[PDB]
Order: sequence, then C-alpha cells, then structure tokens
Amino acid sequence: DHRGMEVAEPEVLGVEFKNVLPVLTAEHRAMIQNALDGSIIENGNVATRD
Amino acid sequence: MDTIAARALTVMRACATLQEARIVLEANVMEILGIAINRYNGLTLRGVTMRPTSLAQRNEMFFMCLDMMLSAAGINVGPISPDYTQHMATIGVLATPEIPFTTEAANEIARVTGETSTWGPARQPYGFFLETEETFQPGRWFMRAAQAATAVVCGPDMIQVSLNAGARGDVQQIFQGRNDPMMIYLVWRRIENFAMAQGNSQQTQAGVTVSVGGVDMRAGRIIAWDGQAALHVRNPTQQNAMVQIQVVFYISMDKTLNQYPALTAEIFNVYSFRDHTWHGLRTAIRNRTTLPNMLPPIFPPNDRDSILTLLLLSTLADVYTVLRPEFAMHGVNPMPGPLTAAIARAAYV
Amino acid sequence: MDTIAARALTVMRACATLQEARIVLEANVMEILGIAINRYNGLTLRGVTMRPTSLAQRNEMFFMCLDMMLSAAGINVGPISPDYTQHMATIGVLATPEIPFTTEAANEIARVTGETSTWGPARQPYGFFLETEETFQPGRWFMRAAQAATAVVCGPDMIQVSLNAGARGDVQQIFQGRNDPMMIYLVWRRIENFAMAQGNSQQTQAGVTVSVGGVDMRAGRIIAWDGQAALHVRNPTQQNAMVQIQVVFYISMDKTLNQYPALTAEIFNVYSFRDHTWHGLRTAIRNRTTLPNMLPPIFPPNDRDSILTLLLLSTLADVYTVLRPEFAMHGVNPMPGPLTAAIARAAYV
Amino acid sequence: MDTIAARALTVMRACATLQEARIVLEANVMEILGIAINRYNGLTLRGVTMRPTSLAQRNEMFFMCLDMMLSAAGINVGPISPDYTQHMATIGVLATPEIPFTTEAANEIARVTGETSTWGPARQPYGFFLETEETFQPGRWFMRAAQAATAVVCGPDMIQVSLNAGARGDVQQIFQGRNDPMMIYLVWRRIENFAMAQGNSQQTQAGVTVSVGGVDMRAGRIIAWDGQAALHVRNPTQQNAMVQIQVVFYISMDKTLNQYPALTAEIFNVYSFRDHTWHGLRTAIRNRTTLPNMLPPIFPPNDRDSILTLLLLSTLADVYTVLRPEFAMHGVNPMPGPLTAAIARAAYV
Repeated sequence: DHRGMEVAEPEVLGVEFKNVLPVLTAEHRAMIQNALDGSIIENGNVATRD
Repeated sequence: MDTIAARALTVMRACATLQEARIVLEANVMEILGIAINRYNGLTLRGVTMRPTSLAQRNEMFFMCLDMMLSAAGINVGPISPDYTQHMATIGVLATPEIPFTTEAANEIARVTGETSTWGPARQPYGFFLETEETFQPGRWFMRAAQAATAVVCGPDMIQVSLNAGARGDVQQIFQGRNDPMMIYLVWRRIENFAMAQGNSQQTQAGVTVSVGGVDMRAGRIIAWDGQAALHVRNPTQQNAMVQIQVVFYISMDKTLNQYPALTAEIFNVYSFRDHTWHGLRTAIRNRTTLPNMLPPIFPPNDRDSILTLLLLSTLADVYTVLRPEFAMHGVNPMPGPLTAAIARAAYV
Repeated sequence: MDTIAARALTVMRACATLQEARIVLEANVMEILGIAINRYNGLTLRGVTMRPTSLAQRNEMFFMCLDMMLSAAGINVGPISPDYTQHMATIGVLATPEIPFTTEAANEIARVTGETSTWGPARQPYGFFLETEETFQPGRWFMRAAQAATAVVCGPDMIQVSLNAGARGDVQQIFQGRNDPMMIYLVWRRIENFAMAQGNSQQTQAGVTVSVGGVDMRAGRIIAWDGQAALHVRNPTQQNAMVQIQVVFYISMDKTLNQYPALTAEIFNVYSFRDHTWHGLRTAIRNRTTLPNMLPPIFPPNDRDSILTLLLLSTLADVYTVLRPEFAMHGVNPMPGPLTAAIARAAYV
Repeated sequence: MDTIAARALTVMRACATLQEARIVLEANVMEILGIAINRYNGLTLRGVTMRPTSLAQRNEMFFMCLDMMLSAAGINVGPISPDYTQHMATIGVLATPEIPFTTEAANEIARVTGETSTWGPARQPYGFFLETEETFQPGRWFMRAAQAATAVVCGPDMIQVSLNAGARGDVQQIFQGRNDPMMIYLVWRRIENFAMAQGNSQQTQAGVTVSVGGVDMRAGRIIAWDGQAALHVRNPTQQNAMVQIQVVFYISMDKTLNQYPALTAEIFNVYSFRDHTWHGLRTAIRNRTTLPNMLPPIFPPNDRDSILTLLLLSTLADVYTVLRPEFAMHGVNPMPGPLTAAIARAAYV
C-alpha cells in the first residue's frame, strides 16, 4: 500500500538493481524510487478483482 | 469571505479532475478533497464519495459543488428541484480553516476583490458619440446661423467642423457633457472634397490648422487630449474648409470586460447551453442575481458579487461537464442525447 | 498505429466466428480471443465471455469490438447510449504488443497506409467534359465567326469539329484547363451525315485526317494522347466536314473507388440498413467523421483515416450481424415489425 | 445453418491446399480437415485420404467437397453421373458442432447472410431512362401543343427541355413513376446551338435558371436531388431555349454487383469453362437453381441462396482445378485435344 494506491513490490518485477543503489546520486536514487512505486496494480482499489 | 470563495472554488476545481474512475490523482487533490468531503458530509449528512462511479454518487458530488457555489456567492435558490435541496450549512464548511485552497484560487479572488473595490483607466468599448440623437451627413457643409465655425457630429466617433474662409474658433464643447473621459485620443483630417449647401463639390485648401491648448497639431496623427484643453481650429485659407476630427478611442474610469482576465470567455461559458438541465439550472440561479438570466449583459458588471458569481458558476459549469449530472428541476422538460444548434436556439425563450 | 488497427480488426474478425453457443472454434480464434479478452477485461473491468449466450453477454462483447473499432479509428462518440459507454482505456490494450494480429490483417493495413500515402494513375469514373456549362447539338454544324475550323462539345465525353472545305487547325485547347489528366484515350469518327446551319443534310467526304503531334491516326482506333501533343485536324476535301472525337476514358492521379480492393462492397455494407439500432449507430459514428452519415459519398475519400474507418466499421457491421445485439440509443425508436424495404427507405432521413 | 455452409466452405478451401503439402503450415486447417474427413468417411463409408495421390483418391476427395457443397447449397442434383452419387447424409456431417470453421469462412458467410437479409443504398448500373419506349432527337426543338415548357427524354440518361421565351415550369414528373430512386445526381447544361422545328440553328441565351426545391442551381455542377423536390426551369430570356439535364448516376435499394466483395470475379470463375466435365457439372448444378445454367445473369441476384451457391461453386471450381478430377457425366462427351477458345465457344449451346 502506498498513497491510496496498491503497488507491486520490487520483488515481482523483473530486475536486479540492488547492486546499483549504493552508487546512486540522490537524484538518480529518487527517480528510480518513483519508478518502483510507479508501477501500480492497475485495478487496485476495487476489492473483488480476481 | 475571500477565503470562503477561494475554498469553494478550489473544491469544485478538484472535483473536475475526476475525469475517469481508475486514474491516479495528483497528491495535492486527494489531500484537499478528503478533508473537504468528510467535513461536508459531516455538517451536511450527505454521502459524497471521493471516487464517484454510479451516477447518484456523481449527482451527490455535483450537488456538493453546487451547494458550495451558491453559498460562496450568497445565493438562496429555493425549491427549484425535487432531487436537489440546498443546505445553508454548507457555508460553515467553507469557513473551516482546515480546508486549504490553492495558490491559484487565492490569487484569483485577490484579483477580483482587488479591482472590484477600486477603479482604474480603461479603453472604453463603443464610439464616443454613441448616445447621440441627431447626426449629420458626413462631408456635407453646414453652417449654423450667425456662426463662422460650426462643429457637428457625423457618426458614432465622428465630428466635422465647417469653416468659412478666414474663420476660426474653439470646438471642445461638442465633446464635453458626455460620459466622463480622462483622455480622448484624436486624429484630425481635412475633408479635401465636400458637398456644399447646394450640392456642388468644394475643396479644402491645404493650410488649415488645429491646435490643442495653444500648441499646433498635425493631421493624421494621434493626439492625447485631456478633454479640458482648448480645441482650436483656424481657417486662414481663402475658401471654405471642412475638417473631420475623430475620436479613435477614449479611456474612462468605468469597468470594461478587461477588468479581470478572460472574463469574456468565462461569461460565454456560463451563458452557454450544454443541455436543458444545465441551462435551466444556470438560469434559475441567476434569477437571484442582478445578472440577465440567459443573455450576456450588454454592460460589464462592476460589483464583486456579480464578477464572483460568474466565475464560480463558470467553474460549476465545467464540473457539470465532467460529472454528467442527471436530475430534474421544476419546469424543465429535458430532451436527451442528440442536441443540435437548432434545439439550443429554441431554448433561449 | 497500423498495428493497433490490425489488432482491433483481427479481434472483431474473430468475434464474427461466434455464430452459435456450443460450437468448437478454430484454435487460432481461441488463442486470439483468449489473450485479448484477458487483457481487455483486465484494463476494462467489464465482463466479456469467450462464449456469450445470454444477450447481455453478447452486448458486452459487441461493445468491446465497438470500443476497439472506435479506438483504432480514433473516434470519440460521446454520450450516444444509456447502455453503452466508451472506454478510452481500450487504446492502451491495443498498443500492447501482447495481442496478436493476422498476416491478412497486417497486409490489409499495409495496403491502406501504402496507397493512401502516395498517388497513382487511375481510370476516372465520369465523362471528361462533365463539368461543362454549355453543350451543342451533336451532328449540327457550327462555325464560330472568323474561324475555318471550330471544335465544340456535344456531350459529357463528346466533341465535334466543324471544318470548312480545305481548312485545317489545332484542337487541343478545348480539352486543356480541365482536371489534370495524364493520358487521354481518344477515338475519332467522321460525321458522315450531319445537319447544316439551315437544316439540310450534308456529307463528310472520305479523306479528312487527324494527326497527333505530327503523326497521322486512323479513325475508329484508340489513341493514347498525352494531352499536350499537337491535336491537328485537316480537311483536304472540297466540302464542309464534321468529325467527332471521343474521350472513351482518361486517367488522372485522383483517387477512385479501385484504390483499395472491393472498397465499394465494404462501403455498401457500412451504409446498408440492417436495423434502426445499427443504422443510427453507424450514423452517429460517422457524425464524428468527414464521411456522409448515411449516404455513400459522391466522391471516394483519399485519406488513411477515412478508408480505415470504413473498413473497421464494415467489419464491426458483420460483428453486429452475428451477435444480434440489442440496446438503447438516444433518439432511436425501434419498430418491432419484421422489417420491409419500405421501413428501411423511410429511415434515411 | 450458415455454420453448415462455413464448415463446407472451410473444407474445400482447405482441400485446395494439397497441390503438394509436405508438412502443412496452417495447423488450424489440419485439425479441422482431419476431423471432417473422419466424420465424413464414417457416415459415408468412403475412403478419403489426407494426402491424395492416385486419381481415384483425388476424385473421392472432390466428390466429398461436391457432396458438402451441394448439401450446403440445399441442392439435390440427382443422377448426373455413373461415377458420382450424392449422399444426402452429407448434411448430417456438417450439422456436427464437432467441426470448426475458419475465421475467413465465418466472415465470408456473415457478410452474405448479413447484406442478403437487409437492404442498402447503391449506385445503379444502367442509365435512368433505360426502360423507355420512346426517345427524341438530341438538340432538336419540340414543344407539345399548348405547353410553354416541354421536357423530353433524348437518351438513356438524358433529357432536354424546350422553353419558349419568357416561359417556365416544373419538370420533375418526367422522372417520377420510374424505378424507386433515393437520390438522383444531376448536372444541367445549356444547349447553346440547337435545331428548330424547321431545321434552322437557334441560340440559347445565357440567363436560363434551374432551381431545385426553390434554391437556384448552377450549370455543369453535380446536384443531389431527392426526386421529390421542385425541379423548376425558367426562361427569362427573349428567345427560345433548350437545356439538357443529365442523370449522371442514381442510387436505389436494389442489389447491384457490389453487394458482396468481388462477387463479379467469382461469378466469372463459376461461369468459366475449364473443360467439358466441369462445364456440364456446373450447368447440371445450376439447373436445380434459379440462376442461368451457363450465361451470367443479367440481373444480380438478391437472395442468400443465390449468392451463397455461387460462392460455393466458385470455390468448388478451384478445388476442381487443383485436384484435376476425371470422371464420366451423363450427356457429356470429352474431347481430349489440348482445348482452344474455339472448342469452348461451342460448348455454350
């Protein structure tokens, strides 16, 4: 759960980026973070769903 | 009261962002709507949702905006609908400091309140001599009995002065008494070929001169006249002469449509049709105001309330557009679906 | 975008396979609708079934195709039905390389985009001199003042030259200035028995000649005239002579109905009636387009969008047929009767 | 029922893919073909091979397609060959929902049944005034006794109106009563030079006006006339006048050759010769129909069964081509010598 939206945990995506994180510029870090909590669960707030 | 209006505006604008259902909202929005809606539903006892879908949900929300729109404008519409009912308490919701308002909304009101409460110079809309009863043929000589110089109106923004050879005189008084200008912008010309009392073509010889407050001015150039200086014309020529002095435009301390940014486009929006529902609503609302219920006022309003009301209503209009509300008002018989220019025309009584 | 259309097409085409309830489908269909319906129902949140049976299910499916058809065409119909509501999200599903598209569908779009983007030579539909204001009686002599040879129109694809005994001259300029042909195919004949200024029968002696660009051509044979060459007629005969030159057909770069395979039949299908619901639907759809809402265009379209739209609609038409959907439409009133040629006639305004 | 046709169709088009298969590409097809052939061979007791090679095997497969094609068309040809016998059971084979059909076949049928069951606007093929018993000379004056304006037919798509100086009148009634048009497309011109009752040339002065339903129209331009609006011609000129009005094309709800994509080409394919065996077969089949046994119908059919039958035959035709079937046929005598346009011409009675 994040800001009224249900998003996917970075684990269900398709990437190994943990390696990179430590060398990131405050800027780059931020960008990526948004991309992460960017990918949402489309339908999200619906319940029922399936 | 500025604050109240600002909020009511902010809220409506926010609801306008709900174009679709599953879309992500701008953080700022959710924050506002939340506090607002809850507090509203609190003092209202209504069931507004932050994410409407049904219709009845949308109606409820629209009703909310409407409730606020009216309250902010201080309008009591009365029993106009079997579906909608105005809750006077809405005002208390707009007065709660907890509900914020955008910077946009703040500045917006500050502008309205600002200009409305004071005056300023503005390019007036119509010709200077528009409110004239008598007008003369342009280019036709005319000398009033016993006068050597005879100035007279020949159009809404036109005057011509008939001069006898060797004659001269002040003209200003033809302008004075009308309106209350601050600066009249003139441009005079010589009527090179004009009609004589009998009908014969007469020439105006080069050499005639017009001077304001003593200083001589060129023809075909714009002159900043204060309306009080001496408007003196001289005909040193050995023939009759006729000159046309034109009020290209003037400025007064009256309110024009340029008092507030794109006020025009807003007014258009309010007065636009959309459908019988919107129409009848917008109408019935203005019936509580000094504004024409369905036709753009000839003259631009000048009081806070009017300007405000227009803006609010204009916005509530857009809200109506996105929300697609559906309900009835007493005396409104809606034709659904395919609307045509024709059907619209007919709607304006 | 081509891809998007190809998909939307492929899907509809596959939905057209559902003529019955229990029947087994070709694996290809299952694969297509399987993926499609999944991602569709996914972002749509509607309940489409591979195997519809009820009606409500059939409607839902038809709406799906309709959604895609509109989205592929880039149309925003607006509130046209209380039962159907267009989903803009549909486009997002088509842009998704997830859903496949048949090879046929691929080439179909590839052709549309192909020709629609460039030009080419095509046999024009009507007579060359169709846009003429003045026409002369065929076979009747007519010699303009001071001329020895006088060519003039006598039909939509007909001209006749009046030659005095021993006269000769160029004719080309009668054709020029009209349209922009690339090649005009002619065939000249001798007006063996024509009327004279007074009404008496006159013979055209065998010996008159017509040479293009210098070379002499036979009568009754087709001629590839470049519209620029020297169209010269000679009358070495000792009598008056009149000859008719015929524009059997010409070619220009204007788009005909043969720009894309069986475009005609499609257009017929789209414009056909079926029933009120279909009719008004098809109409209401084209109301968003440059196409005549219910009557075949006089002139064949020439832009991608138009052709495309027709194709999609035509397919969507067939889908409508197999699905037998039933739903409301603003302003449309269905007559339950079995439907006759007459009832259909009436429907077209 | 249509489903049955789709099936049969699918089968044939599929059989027409074994010119040499060597691992088919279309898995779809195979699945179906196998299924079908098994079902067929089961109820038939015949031995159709997946990969025919002999001739007897090829004939067998052909006979199958024939059986299905006939069953799909609802045709019982009877004893027309000592080698082939029609199995009515074939219908029971296509009735099984076990058998799938291509998306192609599905759509192909959906189109046929679709349009064939309803009506639609279409450009008619021949001139408007084609079914007229009497015609007049073009350009020649003619004024019926007591009338000041006399309209008359001068061609299959041409009329001319004789107006006396200062005369006027409605013309529409000349068109009415003929056919049942929905929209007629006109283009009127002035007959600049025409023959008089005696034979002398006469000029039509510029100023003649043709107005439809009240509005005045230009000459040489196309006009959308609904057939009911007032077609009025006025002669404000001080001389006689003759104007020609042309039906460039009209549209009605009568089925044309464009009711179904490339129907034309298909028909050609059916009515084409190939060889004696095919010829007599194709004939013998159509003898059970309402369609001409060996000469293209003058009028395009309008019923499902018609169109369908043609399609099935057109396809079965190709199947015949690829398979090279060889068998006897009552009343047919094969001439094996290479075959020429001459030998073919003869075969058509």
